[PDB]
Amino acid sequence: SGISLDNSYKMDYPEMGLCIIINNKNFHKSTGMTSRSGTDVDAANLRETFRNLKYEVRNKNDLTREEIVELMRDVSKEDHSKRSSFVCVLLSHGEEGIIFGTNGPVDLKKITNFFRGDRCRSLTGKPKLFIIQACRGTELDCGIET
Amino acid sequence: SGISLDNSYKMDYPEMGLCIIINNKNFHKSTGMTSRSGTDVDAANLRETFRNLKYEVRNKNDLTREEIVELMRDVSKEDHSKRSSFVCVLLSHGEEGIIFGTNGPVDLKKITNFFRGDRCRSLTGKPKLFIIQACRGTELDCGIET
Amino acid sequence: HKIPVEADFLYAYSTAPGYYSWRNSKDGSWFIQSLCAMLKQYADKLEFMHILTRVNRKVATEFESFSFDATFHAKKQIPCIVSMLTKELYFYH
Amino acid sequence: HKIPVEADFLYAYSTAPGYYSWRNSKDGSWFIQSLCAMLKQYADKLEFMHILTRVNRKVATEFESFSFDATFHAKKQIPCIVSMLTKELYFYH
Ligand SMILES: *CC(=O)[C@H](Cc1ccccc1)NS(=O)(=O)c1ccc(C)cc1
Ligand SMILES: *CC(=O)[C@H](Cc1ccccc1)NS(=O)(=O)c1ccc(C)cc1
Repeated sequence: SGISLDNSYKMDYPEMGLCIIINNKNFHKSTGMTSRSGTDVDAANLRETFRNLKYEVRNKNDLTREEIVELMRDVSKEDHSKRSSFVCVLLSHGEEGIIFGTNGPVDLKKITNFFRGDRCRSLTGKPKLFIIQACRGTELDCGIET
Repeated sequence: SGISLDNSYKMDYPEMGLCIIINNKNFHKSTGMTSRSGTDVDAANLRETFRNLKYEVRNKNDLTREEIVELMRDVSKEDHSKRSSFVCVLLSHGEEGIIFGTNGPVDLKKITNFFRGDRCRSLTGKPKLFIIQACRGTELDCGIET
Repeated sequence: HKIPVEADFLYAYSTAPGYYSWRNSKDGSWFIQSLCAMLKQYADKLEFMHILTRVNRKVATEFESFSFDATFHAKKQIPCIVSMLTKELYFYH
Repeated sequence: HKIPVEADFLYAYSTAPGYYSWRNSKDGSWFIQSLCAMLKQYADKLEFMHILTRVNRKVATEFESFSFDATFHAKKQIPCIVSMLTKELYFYH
């Protein structure tokens, strides 16, 4: 055939892939964490948005740190051979490098490691997107008038 | 005039801007740091590459942590009104969030803070590019055969 | 013959490293509101990094906090695109 | 009426967070070699994020360490693009 340039990911697999949305609104009292009002708005917006992009959306609500890890592990063990990509959206409280389960923290590295090129072979060479809506610290940006 | 879309930075100012290259090869014995052989190759490659992009290149070699901070401060105090952007390239040893002067560390945040939109008004709204060639930790990527 | 195990990951953070991330109890978080809006408008037109750049601009320019607490009043936010991707990404083909 | 003080910054890291950054005593660092090569070839043709994506692919596919020390042998590297930019960036006009 003619000149072939591989500058863009192959996104014409039978399926676009999974879109896992973890929406944590209520946190255990002992964590001292307050609720995240309005987060359901985000969850619904994301579900519709990715549905229109043809992603197989799976919404999960109020997952403990143990459930988040179990979920990610199980998802990374699925056969993604016929999927073009993978998307995971995390909506919760957080700190730099950490996302919170309803009962405690989960290191983002622990979550993403399940999808490393050597640990999830059916996603090797395919885009793995992690969308994170959570604080990464306490700093506030005062901005500057333009 | 016709429809105006501001989707790209205005890069037609009289000058493209400065390109500051800090090349640290030799480190003080007390730091326990070894030399970085071949780093001059990078420094020269960058100088020529950015020269062709019309940047005013300034190469600096073996700067102490005090000199790096002084340099960044002074540069951020210049009048960049007629410049489209700013580029700073750091070549040295490093750790996550840290770049090394010949005699000690410099937090990357301390360097970039001088250029915040509220601290360097002549660069507000203009792209500020920091190119960092330095370790961000000790981890090694084993890779995966494709 | 090999690729990095960390390659082909894209992390779309709602805020810059070390920073707070803003949300509106009624309209949702600033970042997700903007991300969904830009995907809806540009997913069949622009490469993903360019869509996310539009998200950065939307969050940076159209949002500002309002609080009775001076500490949290009139604050701004800039999202943070972290790409380890090796190719351009288009949701369409 | 305001923009974030952290807006309009682009950090082109040679490696992923927490990782080692490779250099060749003769050809220079993997990242800078690749960055300069891609800028020379694409600066008058592609938007900056797309140039950096090519850099990511070049470093990820064309380089692998060789060491007598098994600990540092056959290792790979992926650069890390961190963008807080609010617009597309072209070096030409
Ligand atoms: C922005 C954010 O999520 C937190 C709010 C929070 C999160 C978890 C539990 C309680 C409250 N705000 S923060 O200013 O980033 C922060 C507050 C408290 C700690 C211990 C760390 C960070
Ligand atoms: C990759 C890198 O720059 C360092 C080498 C180094 C840097 C400064 C001083 C001595 C040696 N390697 S590292 O594995 O990332 C590392 C080595 C030693 C410390 C204390 C931190 C990180």
